Amino acid sequence: RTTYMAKPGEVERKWYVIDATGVSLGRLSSEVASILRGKNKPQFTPHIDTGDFVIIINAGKIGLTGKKATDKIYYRHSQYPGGLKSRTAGEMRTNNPEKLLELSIKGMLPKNSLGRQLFKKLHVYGGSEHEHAAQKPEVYELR
Amino acid sequence: GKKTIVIPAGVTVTLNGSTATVKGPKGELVKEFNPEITINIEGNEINVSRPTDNKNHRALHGTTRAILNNMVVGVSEGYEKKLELIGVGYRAQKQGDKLVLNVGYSHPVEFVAPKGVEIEVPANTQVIVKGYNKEHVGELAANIRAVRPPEPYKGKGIRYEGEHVRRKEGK
Amino acid sequence: TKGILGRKVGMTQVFTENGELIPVTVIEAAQNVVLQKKTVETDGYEAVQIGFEDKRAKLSNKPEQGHVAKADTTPKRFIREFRDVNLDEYEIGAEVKVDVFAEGDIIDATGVSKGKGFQGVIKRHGQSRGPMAHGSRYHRRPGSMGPVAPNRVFKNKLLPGRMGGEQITIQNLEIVKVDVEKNVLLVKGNVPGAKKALVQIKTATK
Amino acid sequence: WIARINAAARMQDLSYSKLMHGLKLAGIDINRKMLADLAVNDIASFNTLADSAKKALAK
Amino acid sequence: MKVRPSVKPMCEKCKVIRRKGKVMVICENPKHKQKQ
RNA sequence: AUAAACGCUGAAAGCAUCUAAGCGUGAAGCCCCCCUCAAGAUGAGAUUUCCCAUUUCUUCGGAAAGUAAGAUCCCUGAAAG
RNA sequence: UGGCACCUCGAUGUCGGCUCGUCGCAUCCUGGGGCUGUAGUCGGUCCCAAGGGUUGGGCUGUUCGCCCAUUAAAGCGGCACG
Ligand SMILES: [Mg+2]
Ligand SMILES: [Mg+2]
Ligand SMILES: [Mg+2]
Ligand SMILES: [Mg+2]
Ligand SMILES: [Mg+2]
Ligand SMILES: [Mg+2]
Ligand SMILES: [Mg+2]
Ligand SMILES: [Mg+2]
Ligand SMILES: [Mg+2]
Ligand SMILES: [Mg+2]
Ligand SMILES: [Mg+2]
Ligand SMILES: [Mg+2]
Ligand SMILES: [Zn+2]
Repeated sequence: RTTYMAKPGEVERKWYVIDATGVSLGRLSSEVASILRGKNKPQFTPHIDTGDFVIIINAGKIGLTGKKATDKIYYRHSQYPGGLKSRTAGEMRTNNPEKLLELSIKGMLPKNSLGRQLFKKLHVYGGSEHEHAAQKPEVYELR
Repeated sequence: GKKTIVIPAGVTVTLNGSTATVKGPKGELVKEFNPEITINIEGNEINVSRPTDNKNHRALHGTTRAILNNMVVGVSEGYEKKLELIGVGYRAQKQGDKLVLNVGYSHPVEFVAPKGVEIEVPANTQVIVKGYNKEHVGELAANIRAVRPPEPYKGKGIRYEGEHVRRKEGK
Repeated sequence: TKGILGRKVGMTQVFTENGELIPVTVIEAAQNVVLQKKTVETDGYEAVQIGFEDKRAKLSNKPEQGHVAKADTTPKRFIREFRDVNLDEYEIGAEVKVDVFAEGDIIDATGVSKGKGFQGVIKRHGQSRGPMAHGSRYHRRPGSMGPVAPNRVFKNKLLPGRMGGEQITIQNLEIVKVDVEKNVLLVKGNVPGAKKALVQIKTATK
Repeated sequence: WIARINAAARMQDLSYSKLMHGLKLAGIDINRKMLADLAVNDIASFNTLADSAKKALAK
Repeated sequence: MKVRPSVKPMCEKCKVIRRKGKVMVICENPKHKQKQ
């Protein structure tokens, strides 16, 4: 019958700047993972990309409650026999703050072909300055 | 904690958020703190406060007063740590500023004064450490004593003035 | 540090002052010219580009005629880079001579090994043979390829393939005699590669 | 339809659970298919329905 | 140091403390030092 | 930078305590240093240099057809296979 | 060492050795440390630690075992008793 379905390019996609100082790692990522998805628009369509672009600054000041700065471990395997490598969350925040936030959000997005598309929509900067001033983003206040 | 301290003559105190500093004849010191204590400023009887009074506040109450007491008294009198040498052939020179110890090793060991702490060696069998930081002065003396701690049989090695060295009787 | 490029000429031996006899390697290092300097601002890393042998203008093409024209030199055949080297020296277009080294220096030699074709396990990886008698039929074979449980064969199960041709460096290799009229430099020991092969000489890293 | 009514209702300081309670408590019997249609095409009328939902919740 | 699941004082001069979130006994006699 | 371990200052608890806030030493181990591969790292990076803006058709995406810098087919070969 | 009899009897090859290894730590050597009935040399016990290393022969089909001679040491187990 008659139910509205969006089309690629029909919905205007905006740019947002989110400041991430003091916010918990998983509380920030959960809200960002639904901005990219498009779950805040009545034009939502499950099979079409209709979200927004998100820029995250101050990625080095993210929050890690409790003993997560030492007891949280990130694992990687190279598929060679006995090639398991690990890094704590505390030093990852110190050295590579951009990788910590990308790994968290990437697990919060659908694990399909369109879920990879939304990942390329995210830019994370460990400092306080971003290179995307030509796109004229706005300041988005987290709820 | 909750006690009071007295600013001596020549000592100045300024505050900036959780950061404080003290200038005195011996030198100057700087430190950070936790904002939740809200240091109480007075004419001279400086203290702090406990806005919450729970488990993690009574512990933090005492430390703030005690260390500021250390910081203030540090620039007025200074801190001293004394050491002695026991054992035949255990005897130390002084080559200018570097401290040299002959403690029976096949090689000598060298020591250098840190930033703001001074080592003097009055007698060949005694060593004195002085500085305007209790934390720094105490640490330096520990490193010197750690070369050869007092062995329990004949008392050989560096020691403090009041170490009740446990003594055994081998064989 | 310092570095030059050269061609492997061969091997011979010399007699030292003490009377001992040692083998040496002969290096031809003519026509080295500094071509380009790479800075942090321009590139992000510090390096110097060196060109080794001139070649006929027919073999050189248009794009590399203009690359060497900045340093005012004829087109070269080998071009490489050296890192962790001081940049106060090395003016553009300056010749680089063998006398930047001296007697009894310590260098590192980098080159491309000699080529062997399709080689089996006991020559490529130095494995063992099976018995050649007592009724066996296992002579020069790889071996068991792993346990049953994984349902697959792991990685780094060493197997035949093309053997040589990789880049190999040899460290802490001493220099015996240096000659500036012949542009000849003598290194005690062996360096990888066949005759006429490029050999990159650099000061020891350790 | 539920995910589209939710997204439109949040723009008016509401949520789906607390909006659909207001409508029942006020007597409106419009189903999800029609409610989502207004939220996308004629958002002007969706707000009029949402205002009545807020009145039912308060009184 | 004795590492056993049953740390308890042996003499009258023994003391029980807690460091780094575990129970241990420190005493003047070095033979009495225990950790859980 | 750490494990076990040894300490400094220090309160809860006016004393004491290596701990709770904060600091210092401390392993053939961890990350580096060393050697090799590595931009299909679809996140496909950077630098130096070279060629330049032609002709037929278009109603529109654009289509084709001689070239420039450059490469290859073909032939003599080995330091490669 | 056993108990059960759940997949396989229109076939799941069964001991020992050879070639090739990889993993666990309840550590044989090497590294750091606490206690000692730790004077010194030589040791004993426990904590952290899996990076590397961990022999050649005589007898027996032998795994194992005994013996000769060495070594810093001649580890214990899993992978269809790989
Ligand atoms: Mg190359
Ligand atoms: Mg045969
Ligand atoms: Mg490129
Ligand atoms: Mg020939
Ligand atoms: Mg069958
Ligand atoms: Mg263990
Ligand atoms: Mg040991
Ligand atoms: Mg011991
Ligand atoms: Mg090991
Ligand atoms: Mg015989
Ligand atoms: Mg079995
Ligand atoms: Mg078997
Ligand atoms: Zn006791």
